[PDB]
Amino acid sequence: NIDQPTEMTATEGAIVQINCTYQTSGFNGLFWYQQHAGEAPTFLSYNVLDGLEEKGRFSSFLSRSKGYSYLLLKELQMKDSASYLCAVRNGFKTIFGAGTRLFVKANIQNPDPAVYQLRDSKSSDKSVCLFTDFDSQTNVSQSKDSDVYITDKCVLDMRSMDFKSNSAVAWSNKSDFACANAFN
Amino acid sequence: NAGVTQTPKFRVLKTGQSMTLLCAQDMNHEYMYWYRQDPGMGLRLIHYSVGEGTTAKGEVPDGYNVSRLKKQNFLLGLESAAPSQTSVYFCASSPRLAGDEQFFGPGTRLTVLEDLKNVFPPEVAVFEPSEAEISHTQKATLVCLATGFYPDHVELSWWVNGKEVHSGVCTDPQPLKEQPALNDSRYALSSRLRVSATFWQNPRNHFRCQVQFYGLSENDEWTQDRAKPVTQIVSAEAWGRAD
Repeated sequence: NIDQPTEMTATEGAIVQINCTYQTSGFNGLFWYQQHAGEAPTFLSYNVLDGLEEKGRFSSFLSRSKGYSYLLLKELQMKDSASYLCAVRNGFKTIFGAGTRLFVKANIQNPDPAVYQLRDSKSSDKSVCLFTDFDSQTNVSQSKDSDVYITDKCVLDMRSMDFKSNSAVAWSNKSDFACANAFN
Repeated sequence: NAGVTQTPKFRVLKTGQSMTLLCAQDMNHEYMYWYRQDPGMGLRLIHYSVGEGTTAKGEVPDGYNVSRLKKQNFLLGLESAAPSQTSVYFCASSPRLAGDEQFFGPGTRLTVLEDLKNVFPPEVAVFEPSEAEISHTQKATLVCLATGFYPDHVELSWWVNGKEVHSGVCTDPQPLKEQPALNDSRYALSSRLRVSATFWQNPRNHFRCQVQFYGLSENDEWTQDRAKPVTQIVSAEAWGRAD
């Protein structure tokens, strides 16, 4: 049996270590796969011997006696946000762990959090609230109210301006809905 | 060269219906695999094949049929589709000699429902950048909202001046349930497109949010008083404005 954490979070530029434990029995190698949502998993590494192996910014560790493996990611990038799958072979059948979804937080150079109201392009006086430019340690308060929907934080990259921004969107099928509340 | 290919990409099935999932590989790989994977949630082996004539059971075989007629093809069969079979199906290929890694296909997302009456296309709305954001940041964020769709079989894209854009876009990785306390809740998905204030301030610029909905086919029976929720694109647009 393969045991991996469900979720992990790290900030861009840091080092992350994703731990995996497996139950010996028939050990013929440990695999690490990268799976972006909702794409095809792709091979990262294979480890049959102990201990640590570099493959660019990623290092794979194996300890056969402990039934332990870790995937180490240095110089963390936004593109590393994916699930990382720990898998065990015994050389035709590979059994996969449930995966660890890694969220990479952007390093916001000059934060200026603000809530803005955006108006519908067509009509019906429909509108959305946008909480943006907050730094990555900021927690987006989920709605306790049945009529208001609040999305998770989203990292946007302009790249041409070398600018990254976090946002969260909120709306209600009810009017008049307050923009200055929900996210606070 | 090309890798593992899979057909179809999406499918809505009524309970009891039959379906075949097709997988191909042009890598001359001896081993082929069929996995299912729920949202997130991991990879579970259904069946596998070591070569042409042979087929073998995995972790979760009941009740899927399988065939490896040719070395290049691997087929998965659903005799009488059940709602428990709603999943993403991944095909995989591996050589026998000497090893090692598995090459995966793009996946087939299948949704099996008791009633096709829960099938709804999204409504798409574009929200114009806040004048306060513009004057403050010299940046302009557009928001697109895809609402009321079911099942979660959508692809959202932004099109500027007839060209698809990726820079400055961020789409929710997963959609919200509009009614959380319901197992067949319709979905909501948001996306942000952020440009410079000067780009948005140009009335020659056209901003379009596109949502492709994979729904019903011609073969499927519709007995409701509302437009049949077939596979379609729903779009909302905005033009740039000086103020």
